[PDB]
Amino acid sequence: ELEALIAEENALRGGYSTPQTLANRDRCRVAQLALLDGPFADLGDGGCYGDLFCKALKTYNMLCFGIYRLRDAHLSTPSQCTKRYVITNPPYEFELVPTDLIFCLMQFD
Amino acid sequence: VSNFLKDFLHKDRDDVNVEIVFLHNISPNLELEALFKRHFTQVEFYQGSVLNPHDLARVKIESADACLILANKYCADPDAEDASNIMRVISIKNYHPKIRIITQMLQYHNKAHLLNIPS
Amino acid sequence: TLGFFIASDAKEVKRAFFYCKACHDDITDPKRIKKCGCKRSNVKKYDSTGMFHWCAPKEIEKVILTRSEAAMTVLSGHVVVCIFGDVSSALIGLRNLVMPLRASNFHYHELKHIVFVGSIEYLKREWETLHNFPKVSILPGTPLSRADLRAVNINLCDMCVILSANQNNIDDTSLQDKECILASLNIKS
Amino acid sequence: AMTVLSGHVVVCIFGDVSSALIGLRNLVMPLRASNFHYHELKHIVFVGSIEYLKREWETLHNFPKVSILPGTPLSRADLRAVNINLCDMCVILSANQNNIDDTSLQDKECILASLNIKS
Repeated sequence: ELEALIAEENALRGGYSTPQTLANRDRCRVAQLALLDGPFADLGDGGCYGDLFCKALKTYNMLCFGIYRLRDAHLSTPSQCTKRYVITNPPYEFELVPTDLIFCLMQFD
Repeated sequence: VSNFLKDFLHKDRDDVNVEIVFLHNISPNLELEALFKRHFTQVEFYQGSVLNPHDLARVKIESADACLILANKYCADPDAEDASNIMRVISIKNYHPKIRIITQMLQYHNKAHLLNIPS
Repeated sequence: TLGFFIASDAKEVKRAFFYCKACHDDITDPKRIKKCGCKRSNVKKYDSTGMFHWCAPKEIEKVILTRSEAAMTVLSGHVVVCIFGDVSSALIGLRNLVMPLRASNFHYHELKHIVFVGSIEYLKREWETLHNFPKVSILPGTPLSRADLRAVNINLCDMCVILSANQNNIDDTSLQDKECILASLNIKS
Repeated sequence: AMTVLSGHVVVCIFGDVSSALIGLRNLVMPLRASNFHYHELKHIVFVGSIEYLKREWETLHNFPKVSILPGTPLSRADLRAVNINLCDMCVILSANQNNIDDTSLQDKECILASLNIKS
């Protein structure tokens, strides 16, 4: 429908706001949450991915979606790199570390 | 190439045991065939880029005293061949980070991009 | 209905509709799962669809700003977008970058401010498709010019997007991408 | 969009400034042919680049009722504003016949427009 409305004049025009309008901005956005200030700071270290999945979904309805793990985390010696790689769909065996930036789909309050 | 070959492979050098390996994607014309035939014992040409690391594997770039990147005296835009030579320096240092590279630039304000590279 | 599943194999998702409380209430093994045992205040806020932040269509001299003017305003959290676009160079369609970054699923304070950095005489050729969005900025410089990046507060900034507008001119293949790699390294230094 | 002007005839032009001439004058003469009464005439509205039509308007500037719409025939809002639905036959003419890619691709703009009007 918005393809049609952009197709009418090659512009994104708009108008007023209705209770039909503000009910339409209830989609689910993409975001990236820390593991320090959050609710599961306890589950921050040594927590399995599955528990984080359920304790995040049953509480905030945030679909846990992937783990954006720092590269020099499995190494013993402390490095200074901040480049982090991406792990998609981690199973139960995947130990969590506190310095991650978990990909999740967040709802809208 | 001719001036460089004339003042490099000169009669009055001391102990030249060094075999120049050109690498360039455009096949040469007949004049360069006649020039490379004159220096048969010291010069080898090869066709291919210096961006495909397979092509760098063909010229044995991993072990070489140094790699020299030439540049055109003229062009439509100096930032074309300046940044292209910076790209070639990036590629050659990405393959083997312990090689001496003696390059050319066409401006001065484009030479600061060579201090950009950590290697 | 349909569901869109992330799996590791097609036989893992052939499983996904073989379920019954009775048939599959208490099985924790996936191989065990696979049984076919089932018997069976009127300010314009958003657009017409109400799915994007829509401001009033403004003039390009409003959202133009010099080097020192952006150096005055600290604007951390923002997102810069570099453009290597000449006037004769082909279109990109930067509008499709601004729409899902102004997607009305975000709050108004929650938004990320976009600062384009590049030729103003390119961005004027595409600004008629971007002139509806709430907060946006143009910096008429060059992404290779490091002083604009000092003035754009790149260090205190979100991910910076480098996009090569002149993909049209193609010398060799890799040399086409030379500007982007050269910029990224310069930002890193 | 203000003036309702039904019965009229629109003429689409895909003409760039550098594109070759068409000679739209030879369209207006037999459509202004004085065998018609003055109220009987069909009003012509060209739709296209104004910076093309200025290059041919010195041959059309003598005729009674005519109009220019500085838009694009692919832009559907101009056709909404041109009252195409309440209109006589609409002429699509490709000014840039000069550039020729392949053969059929030369006619791509005309076919694309006609279909867009139909939708």
